[PDB]
Amino acid sequence: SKPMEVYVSAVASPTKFWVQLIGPQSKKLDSMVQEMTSYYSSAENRAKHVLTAPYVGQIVAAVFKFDEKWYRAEIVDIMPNQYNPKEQVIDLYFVDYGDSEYISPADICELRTDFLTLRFQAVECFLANVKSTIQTEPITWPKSSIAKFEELTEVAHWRKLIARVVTYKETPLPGVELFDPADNSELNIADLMITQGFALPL
Repeated sequence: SKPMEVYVSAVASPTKFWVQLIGPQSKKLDSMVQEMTSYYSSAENRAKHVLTAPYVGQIVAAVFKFDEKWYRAEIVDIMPNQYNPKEQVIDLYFVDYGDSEYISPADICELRTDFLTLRFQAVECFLANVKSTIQTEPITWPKSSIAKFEELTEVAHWRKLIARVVTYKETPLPGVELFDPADNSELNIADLMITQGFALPL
């Protein structure tokens, strides 16, 4: 299996997380985020792309106020605002990173068409050859297993990892093996989790 340099950009669980491919793609992403952030920081530019008639599935531009950057995002739900009956709350999937956020429609614009050019950068994966420690079910990962995995991947802190795709599950979802080339271990991330009791094999 060919080693692939990736970042883990977002995590739900060891069996649901997102990677970005390192290379020409990651540099293009960085450039797009800057251009979209410059462009939509202008009230006059936003005025050209007023969000009207939003629908589930629409690809939009949205600012994440806490980092003040503008992102490509997919509307996955349109929900009531419990405090404010004037606005909805929009559930947005951030297509280049993999996190989802609840976002006010005030922070959303229609996406300028040319910003659609770049392939959506976040690739959803599961960690191959592991399962939850908890065998009573419906089961999910213990929060401590999720935190271990976030720590091992150093999610969203630009830690390069070496990925190999080794299986698939129901297009197919890729199951990957992850290795940290900067740690001092020959074990991959699945093995570290199993040997330390945060996951079980099979």
